Amino acid sequence: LPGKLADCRSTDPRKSELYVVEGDSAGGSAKSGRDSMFQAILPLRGKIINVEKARIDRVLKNTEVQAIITALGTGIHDEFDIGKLRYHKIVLMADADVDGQHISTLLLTLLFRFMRPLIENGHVFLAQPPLYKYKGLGEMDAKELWETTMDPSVRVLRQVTLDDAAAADELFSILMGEDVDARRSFITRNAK
Amino acid sequence: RKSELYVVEGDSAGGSAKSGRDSMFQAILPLRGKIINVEKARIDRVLKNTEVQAIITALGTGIHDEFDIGKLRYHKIVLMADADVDGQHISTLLLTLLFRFMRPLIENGHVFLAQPPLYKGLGEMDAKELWETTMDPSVRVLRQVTLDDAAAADELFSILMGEDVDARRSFITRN
Amino acid sequence: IEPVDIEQEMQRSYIDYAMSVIVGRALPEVRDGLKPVHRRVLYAMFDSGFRPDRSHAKSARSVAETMGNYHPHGDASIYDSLVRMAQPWSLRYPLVDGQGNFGSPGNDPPAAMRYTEARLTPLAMEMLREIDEETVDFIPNYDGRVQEPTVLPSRFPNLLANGSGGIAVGMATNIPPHNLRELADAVFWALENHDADEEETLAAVMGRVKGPDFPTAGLIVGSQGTADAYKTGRGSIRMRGVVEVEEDSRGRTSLVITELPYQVNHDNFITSIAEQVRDGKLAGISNIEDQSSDRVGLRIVIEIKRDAVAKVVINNLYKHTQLQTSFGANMLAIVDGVPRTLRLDQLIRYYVDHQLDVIVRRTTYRLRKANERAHILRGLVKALDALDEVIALIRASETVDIARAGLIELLDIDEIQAQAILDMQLRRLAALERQRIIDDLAKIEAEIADLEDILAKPERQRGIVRDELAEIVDRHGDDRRTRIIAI
Amino acid sequence: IEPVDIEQEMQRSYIDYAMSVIVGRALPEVRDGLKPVHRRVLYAMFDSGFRPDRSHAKSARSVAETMGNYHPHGDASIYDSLVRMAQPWSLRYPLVDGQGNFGSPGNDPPAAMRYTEARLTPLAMEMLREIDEETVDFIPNYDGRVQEPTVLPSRFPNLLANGSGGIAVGMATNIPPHNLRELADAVFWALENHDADEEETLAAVMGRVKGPDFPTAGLIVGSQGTADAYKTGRGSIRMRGVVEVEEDSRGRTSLVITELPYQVNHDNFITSIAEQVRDGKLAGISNIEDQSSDRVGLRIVIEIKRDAVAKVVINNLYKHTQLQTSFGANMLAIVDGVPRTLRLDQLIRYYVDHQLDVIVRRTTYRLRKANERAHILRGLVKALDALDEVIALIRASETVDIARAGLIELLDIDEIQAQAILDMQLRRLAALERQRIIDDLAKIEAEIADLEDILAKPERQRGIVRDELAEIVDRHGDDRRTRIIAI
DNA sequence: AGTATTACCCCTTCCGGT
DNA sequence: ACCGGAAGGGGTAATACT
Ligand SMILES: O=c1ccc2ncc(=O)n3c2n1CC3CN1CCC(NCc2cc3c(cn2)OCCC3)CC1
Ligand SMILES: [Mg+2]
Ligand SMILES: [Mg+2]
Repeated sequence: LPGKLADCRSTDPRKSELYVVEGDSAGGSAKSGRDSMFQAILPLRGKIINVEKARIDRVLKNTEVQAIITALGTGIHDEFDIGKLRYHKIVLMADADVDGQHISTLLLTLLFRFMRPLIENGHVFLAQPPLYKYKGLGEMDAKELWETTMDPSVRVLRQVTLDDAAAADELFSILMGEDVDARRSFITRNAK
Repeated sequence: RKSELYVVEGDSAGGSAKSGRDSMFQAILPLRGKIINVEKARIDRVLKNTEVQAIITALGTGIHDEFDIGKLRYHKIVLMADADVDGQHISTLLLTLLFRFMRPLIENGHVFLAQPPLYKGLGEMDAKELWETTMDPSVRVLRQVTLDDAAAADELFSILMGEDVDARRSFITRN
Repeated sequence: IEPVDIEQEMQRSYIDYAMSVIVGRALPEVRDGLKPVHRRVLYAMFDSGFRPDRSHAKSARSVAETMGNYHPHGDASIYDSLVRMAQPWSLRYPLVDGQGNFGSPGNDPPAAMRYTEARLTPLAMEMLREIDEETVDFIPNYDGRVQEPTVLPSRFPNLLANGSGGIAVGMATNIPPHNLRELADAVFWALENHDADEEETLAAVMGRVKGPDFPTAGLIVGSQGTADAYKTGRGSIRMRGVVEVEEDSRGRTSLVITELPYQVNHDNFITSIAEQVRDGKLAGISNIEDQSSDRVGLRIVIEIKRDAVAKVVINNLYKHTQLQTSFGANMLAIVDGVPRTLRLDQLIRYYVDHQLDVIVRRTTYRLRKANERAHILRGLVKALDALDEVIALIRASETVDIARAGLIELLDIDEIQAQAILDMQLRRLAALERQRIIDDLAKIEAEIADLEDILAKPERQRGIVRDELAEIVDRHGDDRRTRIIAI
Repeated sequence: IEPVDIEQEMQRSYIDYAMSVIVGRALPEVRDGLKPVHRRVLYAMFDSGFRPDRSHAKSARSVAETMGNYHPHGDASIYDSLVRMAQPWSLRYPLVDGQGNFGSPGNDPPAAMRYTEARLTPLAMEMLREIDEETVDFIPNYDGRVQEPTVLPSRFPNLLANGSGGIAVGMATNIPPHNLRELADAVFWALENHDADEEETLAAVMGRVKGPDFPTAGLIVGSQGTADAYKTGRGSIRMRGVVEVEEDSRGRTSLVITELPYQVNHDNFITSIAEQVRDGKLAGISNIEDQSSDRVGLRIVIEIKRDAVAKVVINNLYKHTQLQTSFGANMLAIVDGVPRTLRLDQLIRYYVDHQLDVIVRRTTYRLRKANERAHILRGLVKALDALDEVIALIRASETVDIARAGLIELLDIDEIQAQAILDMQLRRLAALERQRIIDDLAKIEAEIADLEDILAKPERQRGIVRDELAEIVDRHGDDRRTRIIAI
């Protein structure tokens, strides 16, 4: 298991939850205000590698990608087995600025490229923190983090759904592919 | 026979002295902070630090029994340190490392100490200010270390930087 | 090109470094109880405008201010000190109010300088009370640009209330935290009995002060160690946690740990117990779990399988797994620039003397300021007595200089007073202000007499100190967190 | 839970990030020629008081101020920009005066930040000239506490005199530095010929400005790449180093490289030459060494053994080891929040319009201030007309409000005028001050007339801009470090 | 080996253009 | 393969004492 993982206590996959959060200060703040029975925190580091651009042999040596794959438990590509999944709820919790919105899209594209059935089965969720009472998740303490985000009784989560596969396949390659002219044209068209 | 070695701490002062030196007859070696106390740690432990190995590789001579002075690469080893209290500690640690390992290198006159002008160190001085004060062979002033009594120096070294704490405290209080 | 020796250079450098570390790096101060880094950080936060009546400010600004103006050292150590001063589990009375992730009792590290914010606490503002009234000395900094104080007023005994800990060259210092409410009684006894000898003062102070009161509650076993520490200045105090026995529906017994001794890690405890359980240690444990929630506190569950009825397992935990530890109190402090080992009465008397000196200096400064203001106001009212002539002479003057000369030669008034004479505002010419001047002069000439009377009698100074300390203790008070039991 | 879908979230997140990067992260503003980080650093240093008149201050203080108040980002990206703005080999005209180890053209890092000090330069003062006179708009920062400018006055054309370079999401920008005098001539022509169309203005500004002037001296071959860059916005500019052939006493021929093209690493050049010599296929080369002393400058020595007469070795060095390189000029800027590629005439006209708007706003602010100031002097002289009656009324009153009402009823004045009369000092009641008030009123009226006349005719604003720009250019200005040769 | 002030330093990713 | 704004994080030493 990854050395930065803080595993939960319950051994039943149907009730556990895994939280993927950028940085270490946010992870340390969340570790104090979490329910140790059904919540595990996995702190990443920096920005994720772009799987859509790099080759397979390069993304298989990144420490963060290997740690995520080990923590999730399932295989990758054709070796994916849904029965080996450890957490039935993988929740992405990042900051509210543009850098967080980019780390989130990198993680989502990684999960779509490698573990598409996870998105297909709706095991992936997104967590939104409060705006103002806050420019980062590291400025919050345990009590405020619990009272708004991690409390199962009072919280709001978003479920990512996949209806059309071809549209997602083309859009991911357009937005995060090697080509630049198509990306620039898309950005200019969608700006207005 | 004409080259000189300048030992400094940190890459800031190291680069500052590198960019303001005479590249013909001057070499600069930077370190990474305080030195491991050789007198306290075992020989195996000190012989593993990545900085002591760098020092011995730079000097080129042997250590202890297998010491040959004919393999020396620089005929002038100058210890450069900041003027604060820390600069008076790191240097002294080095003054142990040369005494314990390369003992017959000191009494011959191959070790010198520089005197920076009175800044909080050499990391603040730029390239130009490090020439006309400490590195110009016609303007610089150094101090040469000499050995007169061997037993007295050894006992002073053991008292000051040994493992006994009460003796060191008594010596510090007395003097 | 000078033939210096190696023994002389070695001795000089080592002695200089050792004296610098001993006097200005690690050992605390008897009068204030703060190391130079703590005092510099507190003064930088006070002067820069970070106060409890203002919103939180980023710690980066205060750290940079301290690093630039006052403390010429690294940033990591300054930030570590700032974070430590704001941790409730490390300081009995915190001196910094922090917002953010400031750390955990376990192995979790605090966040970076960019995220956490910090300001002063209401108890910390009592340390800097009346610092601009020449109560303490000032000295120039390293580059000679600005001035910094040599010691804070320290209106409350911070040294004993918060403890101390430090490592120097050839010396060490360890002082345990105490309770402010019981230190107040000792200080009052010292103030009221200034003609007491050493033995009587020591006996009375030790009677009034029971023992240390660690911020993490816990337990203290025995009473000989505290007596040895207070009588001499070096002694061991035995600290112990609390263990609670509970059962379940199926009848399986359990052990609950909710408190741990001072300066004992939480993760290290759990790890050591787990490893010794995996190896052949203790007597019997089924499994160990941690349930220390944020809203619950500390709760460590240990399962004893079937036997021992949770009687000898507790003793094994006490004698094996750091559930009972020792505090090696050794009270070392710097007096007039020299380290010394002191008893309780020594610290109490030194603090009382410092408070008395601060009060005397403040009274003298206030008296001088009031006297100068009274002189100015008396000259002003003497001018006001002849307002028609003054205004007539002022109007018929070529320039200000001749008007000032005529004012000096007419009213028998020297300089300074004449400058304030010419600095009248017409708004202050109505009869209301012409009587307000009389009222102000009447008030000030009585304030001067009151201040002189205060300065003339030491009993007034002692009463002032007693009243202020009593008010401070009444506003900020705490109970005995640590319970002391017999052997 | 909410079914947020996958396409909408992806599009929203990536579009938001890309737009933020394009607008406020990489591309510079045409009017000011500064990225947001540079503008925030300059404003923080200007407001904190780090001015050329005052001594150097620690860079840690400036970084902390910029990060806490204006820039909500990491400290590395702030200090890196701060140290890059003070590097002579990177900026044609530095905007920061830095003391300490600020880096080297090779692989030496810039000192950590606790050893280096920084302050503003005279050029940055001209950049921040008259910023408090409502010349530019202000917006609140991220936390809404204080206000920060959205654009600096930029009294001199920083964008073209310093160049730019940046990478964004979907585009990139690169603009080479120019010469100040040549830009000044083009701006003067544009000011004097405001009615010219695009083609004539472009031809004139291409005639006045010859080509880029990199801070590292060097060389440039051809005249078509600069023409393409100026006419279409994209072009390729070829740069070349300076090599000299020398001979020793024995007769061996040596090549001395004394200048290198823009943004070429000194150590990587020697490393590449040595590796290519070791691998062969380059030429007959004896050895390569660096004799670049601090007091000598760049000096790279290459030895050729016996052949080539030092002619084909030069061509091989041109063709294989980066001694001759290319610059992909692509002028991209932000106009009104939109990224566009512009020619030289556009970049001149936009700056001219910005200067005219700044001058108009400053003149309007000064006129408003003078108009509001004249009222107090008019009230003061009106009171001076009946000074004796005013003084008698003031004396015969019980409260200041009664005096205010009496003054308003008597002198027929506003509340502000009566207040100014009341807070008039007695020292201003002499004859000299009585005449000084009249002189000040006359001068203020004359200044109001002059300021109104300035706004009356637009033909004076162009003259004012020309005079200020001419003074700025005559104060600071260099010559063509990079010379243009033929093919 | 762990408490607390001190000294110093490097190594992954994103985003184009040649 | 860098050029420049951005995200994030670990590891060697001194010095005492239990
Ligand atoms: O050299 C190294 C090698 C490895 C390493 N691993 C983790 C790590 O965090 N760091 C590692 N390093 C270095 C470094 C951190 N470095 C020093 C502290 C600095 N603190 C941030 C800061 C400092 C200041 C601020 C604001 N923020 O304002 C006032 C002045 C000082 C950030 C960069
Ligand atoms: Mg952030
Ligand atoms: Mg230093």
